[PDB]
Amino acid sequence: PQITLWQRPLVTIKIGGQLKEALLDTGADDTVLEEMSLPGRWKPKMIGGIGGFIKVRQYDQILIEICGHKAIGTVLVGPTPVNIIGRNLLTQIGCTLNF
Amino acid sequence: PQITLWQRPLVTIKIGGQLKEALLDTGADDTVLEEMSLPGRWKPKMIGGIGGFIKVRQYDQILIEICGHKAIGTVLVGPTPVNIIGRNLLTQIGCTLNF
Ligand SMILES: CC[C@H](C)[C@H](NC(=O)[C@H](OCc1ccccc1)[C@H](O)[C@@H](O)[C@@H](OCc1ccccc1)C(=O)N[C@H](C(=O)NC)[C@@H](C)CC)C(=O)NC
Repeated sequence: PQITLWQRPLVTIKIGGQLKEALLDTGADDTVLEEMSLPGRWKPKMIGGIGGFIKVRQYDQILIEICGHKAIGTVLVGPTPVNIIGRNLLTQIGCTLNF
Repeated sequence: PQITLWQRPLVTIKIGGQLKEALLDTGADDTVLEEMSLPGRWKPKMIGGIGGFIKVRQYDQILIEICGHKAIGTVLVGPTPVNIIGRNLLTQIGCTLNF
């Protein structure tokens, strides 16, 4: 589809059998979701944005469905105020910026 | 043009007669640039991101050229890690997300 930017580009995602709302973020290198449980082993990681850094847990090879499109990649979980779909996953669904 | 996201969507912008590099960020409501000198009076604003909030100076009706497209709008200046072109200006140049 074609998403305009008059409003925040929020979409529905499916992860771990759960439905959630997330922001398509071209400014994010990584994908980070609010605190939740995921299977497998995780590694600690510090990610920084506007405001500073936060500590998150890194899970690899996680399957996520974005607007019906399946994608696989690293998903970080932590105290983020909003679920963010970053470039590592946006590329897998063929997302591009156009103007 | 069409910009893929395998790399950060960095573009060249022109403001105050100077060239700078900035990130096309669909996850940002506002446009924030690194510390610099702009004309006129400014108003205060607090903006929040991943690691918390930062204080910035708000300037209105600022001329900024993005990839050759001229836009005139609100620009924030503060301790941001990178120059960010947010939705307020992305809509002015007709930018959309597609997949
Ligand atoms: C998952 C974050 C990721 C690890 C990080 N990227 C960023 O922080 C991006 O910023 C560019 C950036 C790029 C590189 C280093 C630092 C900063 C991002 O798109 C922000 O812009 C945007 O974050 C999503 C968000 C939306 C609403 C509320 C809170 C957060 C955000 O903070 N939006 C604010 C917002 O819209 N708040 C409502 C806005 C005012 C900031 C200009 C990164 O890639 N680090 C290397």
